[PDB]
Amino acid sequence: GFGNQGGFGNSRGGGAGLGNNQGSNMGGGMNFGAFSINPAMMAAAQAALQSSWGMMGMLASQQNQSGPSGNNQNQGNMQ
Amino acid sequence: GFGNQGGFGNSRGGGAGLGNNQGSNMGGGMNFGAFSINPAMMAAAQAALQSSWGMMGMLASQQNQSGPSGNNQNQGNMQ
Amino acid sequence: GFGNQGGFGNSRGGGAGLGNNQGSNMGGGMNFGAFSINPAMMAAAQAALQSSWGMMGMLASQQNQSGPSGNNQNQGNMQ
Amino acid sequence: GFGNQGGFGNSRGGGAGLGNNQGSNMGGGMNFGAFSINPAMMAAAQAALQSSWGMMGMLASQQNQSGPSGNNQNQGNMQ
Repeated sequence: GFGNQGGFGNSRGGGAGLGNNQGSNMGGGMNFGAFSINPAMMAAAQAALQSSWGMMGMLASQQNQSGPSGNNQNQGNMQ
Repeated sequence: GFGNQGGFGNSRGGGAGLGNNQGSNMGGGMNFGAFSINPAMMAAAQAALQSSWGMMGMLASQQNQSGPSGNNQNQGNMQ
Repeated sequence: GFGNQGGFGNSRGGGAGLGNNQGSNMGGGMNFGAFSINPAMMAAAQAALQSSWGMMGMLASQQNQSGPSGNNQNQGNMQ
Repeated sequence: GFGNQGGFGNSRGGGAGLGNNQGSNMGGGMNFGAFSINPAMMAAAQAALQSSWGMMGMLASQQNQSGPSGNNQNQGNMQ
């Protein structure tokens, strides 16, 4: 058949199984100064910046796309 | 058949199984100064910047794309 | 068949199995000064900057792409 | 068949199996001074900067690409 026949046996830990997320904290965070230009930051990445990715089985035909994001201008602006 | 026939046997640890994430912390964080230009940061990476990637089985035909992001300008701007 | 027939036998450790992530910490973090230009940082990398990548089985046909990101300018800007 | 028939036998260690990541710490971090230009840092690397890469089986046809990132200028900018 198609899909999954494998169980996940008994457990005792907090946050156990698939894709669980427990006590994330971003700190100072993210900070972009005036007139900074940053396109395509993690566009179509898989497990990036403090992240977790696990799989058991079949992964056929993955194309995740992010189109053009260049060509941006700040011209003659004041303060 | 197609997919997964392999179980995940009994466990005792916190945060066990597939892709779990426990106590991430970004610290100072991310900081971009005024007029800094940084395109395609981790565009289409796989497991980058403090990240975890595990797989058991078949991975056929993966093309994750991020299009053009160059050609950006800051011209004659003041303060 | 297609995919995975191999189980993950019983365990006792915290954070065991596939792609788990436990106690990451970014410290000072990331810091870009004024007028610094840095395109394609870890564009289409696989396991880069304190990262973990494990696989058991078949990996056929992987092309993860990140398009042009050059040609950026800061001209005559003040403060 | 296609994929994986090999199990991962019973274990006792914390953080055992595939691609697990435990107690990473970036320290001082990363620090770019004003008017520093650094394109293609770890563009399409495999296991770079304190990283771990393990595989058991078949790896056929891997082309991960990162396009042009040169030609950047800082001209006549003040402070």
